[PDB]
Amino acid sequence: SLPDITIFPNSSLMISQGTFVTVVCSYSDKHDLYNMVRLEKDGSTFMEKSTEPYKTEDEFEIGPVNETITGHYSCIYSKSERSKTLELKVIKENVIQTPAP
Repeated sequence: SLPDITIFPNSSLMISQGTFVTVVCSYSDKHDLYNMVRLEKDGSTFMEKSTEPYKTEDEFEIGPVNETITGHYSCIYSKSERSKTLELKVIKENVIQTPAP
């Protein structure tokens, strides 16, 4: 294998303007009991859908992203339980070349 690196805290992500973000909600022990899943953003429902019948993960994709996507997110499963919260900040930064002296 290869070595790995993990950094803490890792609940606040920087996201490039224009990219597509993938959110993977998961409820591996109890998925069978819930028929709806929603992505909550800043206290409101951002997206919602029926739970997947064939696996315990549910994906939401958002893009091309802009500054309206900046915010706090959590997955909520319902028939009601929430995940931890993650923060996203969408930024537009250019590739910058520093000249040699």
